Amino acid sequence: CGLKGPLYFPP
Amino acid sequence: ADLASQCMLGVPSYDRPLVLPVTINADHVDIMNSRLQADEVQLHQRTVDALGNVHYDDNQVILKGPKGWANLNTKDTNVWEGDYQMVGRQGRGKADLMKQRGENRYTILDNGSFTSCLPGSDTWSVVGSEIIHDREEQVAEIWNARFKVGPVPIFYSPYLQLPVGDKRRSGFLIPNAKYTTTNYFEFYLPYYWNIAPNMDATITPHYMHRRGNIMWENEFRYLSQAGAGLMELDYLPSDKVYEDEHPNDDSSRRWLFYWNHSGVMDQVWRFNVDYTKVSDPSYFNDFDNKYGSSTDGYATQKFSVGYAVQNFNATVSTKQFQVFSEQNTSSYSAEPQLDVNYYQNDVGPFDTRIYGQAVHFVNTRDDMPEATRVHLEPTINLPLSNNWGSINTEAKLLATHYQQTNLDWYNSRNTTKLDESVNRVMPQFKVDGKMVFERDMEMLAPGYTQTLEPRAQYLYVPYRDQSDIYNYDSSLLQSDYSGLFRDRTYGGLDRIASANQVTTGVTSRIYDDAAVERFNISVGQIYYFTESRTGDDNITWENDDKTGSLVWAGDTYWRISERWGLRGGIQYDTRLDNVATSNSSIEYRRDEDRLVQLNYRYASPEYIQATLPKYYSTAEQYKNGISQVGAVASWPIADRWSIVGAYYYDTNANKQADSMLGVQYSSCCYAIRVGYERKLNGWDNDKQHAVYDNAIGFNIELRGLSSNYLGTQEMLRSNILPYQNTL
Amino acid sequence: CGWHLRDTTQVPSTMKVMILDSGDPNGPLSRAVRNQLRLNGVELLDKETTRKDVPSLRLGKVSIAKDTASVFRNGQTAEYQMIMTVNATVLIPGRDIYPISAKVFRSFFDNPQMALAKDNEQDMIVKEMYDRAAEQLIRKLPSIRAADIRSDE
Repeated sequence: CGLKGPLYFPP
Repeated sequence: ADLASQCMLGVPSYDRPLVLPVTINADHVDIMNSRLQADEVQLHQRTVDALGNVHYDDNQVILKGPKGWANLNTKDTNVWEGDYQMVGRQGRGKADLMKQRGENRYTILDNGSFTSCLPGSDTWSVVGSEIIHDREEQVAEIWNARFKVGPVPIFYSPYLQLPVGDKRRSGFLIPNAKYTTTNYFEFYLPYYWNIAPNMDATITPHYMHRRGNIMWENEFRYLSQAGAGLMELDYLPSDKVYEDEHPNDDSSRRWLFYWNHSGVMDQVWRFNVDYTKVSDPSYFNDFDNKYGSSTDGYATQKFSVGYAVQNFNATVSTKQFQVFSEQNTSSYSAEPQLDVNYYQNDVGPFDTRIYGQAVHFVNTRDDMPEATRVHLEPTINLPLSNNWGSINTEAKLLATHYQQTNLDWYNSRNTTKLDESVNRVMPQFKVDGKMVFERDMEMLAPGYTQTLEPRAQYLYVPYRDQSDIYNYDSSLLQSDYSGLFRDRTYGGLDRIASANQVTTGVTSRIYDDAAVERFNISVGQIYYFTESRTGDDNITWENDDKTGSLVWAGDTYWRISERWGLRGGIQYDTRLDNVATSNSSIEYRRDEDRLVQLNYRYASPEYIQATLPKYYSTAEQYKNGISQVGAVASWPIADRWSIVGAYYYDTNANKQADSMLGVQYSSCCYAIRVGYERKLNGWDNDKQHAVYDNAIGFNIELRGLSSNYLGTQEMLRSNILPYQNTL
Repeated sequence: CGWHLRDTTQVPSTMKVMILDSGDPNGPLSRAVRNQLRLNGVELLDKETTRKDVPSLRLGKVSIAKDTASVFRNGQTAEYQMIMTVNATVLIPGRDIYPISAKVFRSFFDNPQMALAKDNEQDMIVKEMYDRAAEQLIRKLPSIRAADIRSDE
């Protein structure tokens, strides 16, 4: 199973 | 009381201060963040055995069972035959041997089981030959996993992972299903790919029973220096339904490509994409989709790049459209368009601006005209102002040049003929004056104030015969109340109508003793001194009226409280002998969860005849205009049910336009949603009546594993006439 | 009657000088807010000025949605409704922040065989919506001076 979320800049 | 509070009543808090010193207490047992309690302890030097009613608690878990063991130097631990309960997080379960390893990071469970359900409320559980909870990767790993609902296993695999926090992870998402009249049973199985912090994908096979094949839905999302965007590629290798309605064709593939991007970079470079393309006209009527809709007559294909700074901007763009209807196959595109603006304030008392455009117009048909157009528009204005009023004066030049090509076919069909080279130059003059009166209200309440705001505007634009320019980009604009003060009758540059008119209007506003605006009402009219002409004035109206007070519009807004709002507007046109369009809405909204909205939309049969394609006045599906009543509501029943619903009704047809009904039950341990929609989805030409599609959709979710927590606001936007908040 | 000419300015006298802060200073909302503030006689200062005595208007999220608002008897769009929402905040120096918002509604008829013309009409409408959002934020400024005085009393 997996889990999605908001994108963010590395780091 | 609220659901987050009901779920927290089943979740341990931490009773001690967050934190080394060590304490042992006994008859001659309680030991100390981490605490151990037992009837008996034996200590050796470093290790302990613990026995009888062994209880252990900590900053993240309670453990309980018959027997304990630990190494005090490494904080490694074994509890046999026990059960466990997470602290500040919802999970609990059993194991034949529960182990702490890697200085509290790894919690291992031999013959383990796990659930987010509160004690005794045992709805679902995982079972495995081994489970590992890892606190740094936010994951439970399970070997020989069985997933149980009640006592019965629904599923098995040799290995499984659950994510047990809010950190992203690749793998399958929970599936969903629906039943539709269009495809029968349908099933979706998303796989999520976590590529990087700033980009991800989802691959979703979408089975449709009627078609006997899987559509592959591929989503990609990204965040970048240039902006953020989303791409979607949906592909179906063949279609047994399509291959019967289009039986002679080479292949029955169906596909959709979508890309959207927006961004501003280094504060000056602007990037936008708004691109949709589909295999055939029928795509959005067959396939329910996140981006297109059965409501849509074309797909839009746009790109733009712009440079913008405080006093200057330049934008290059393309605008292409894929039109679904068979009724006309022609479609104009801008390929490219360049826009430029330059600003300079305080040029003496005057403010100055220049607008420039270059555009090339291309058509899908080989026989349609093509053009290049160049436009230049210097403007000078003199603003004057007071506490109680203002007056603005503008002058412009509307200089335009066309080169027109491919005219032979069009000039064979028409007596008015297009010209290969056209110059149009027009001076525009405008004067626009406002006042503001105030009055103390003795009548409504103490400290209230009423404002009265009269406007008047004069506009002069001279006549130029434009019938030798083809209309590539000029739609007739809708004259709403703010629209009474436009300098343009049309939306582009191919028609500029002569103007010799005074607009007059008045607004009144009511302000409370906190100086908040409670209410406003606006009324205005346009009085025309000469007929507004383009030389291509082939529009059709009920009356031969040309001059006088032809257009009226009004608008009101009442903010009755912080929960109640009333909006409405009306347009009346004397050339239609009738109200052209109207809309109104009343809303009550207490929460995201709790709202009711009633709305009404009117557009007359005469307005359709005057402003839309000429066959709309003949086709029964368009001919009668709009007279639509809508009701939208969301309410919670108990703290655990959300009921959402919308009904929309055509008052001329006495037929439903749209109806949606959504029920979500929300436990601490899981949620379920059922959603129904019935929509107008086309027309039957052989029988002369509307076609309806029904969909029933089933979504299911686990809870307590993540921060994700009554489904109301998502359901309210699932239908063809989606909710907008009007407070 | 009881009616008289408005005695005060549209902008509070304590907001005659102010700092306009935005994440998109060159964008279309920023231009409409610059334009209304200057038209009301406000003199704006740069974000990094030494003038820490003057208030700031801080422009935030803009959203534009376009939704089908009406359908013809075959379920095709008759009307689109466009809704613009603008969130902003005003900081009075050494005192609290006051959040404000504007909401603008516009609608237009679609036309599948003048689709490019209708896209130009949508660009036309969105430009006008930023002027209405800019007017609405400036009409909310007197309420902030009232909330300020009420927090003092």
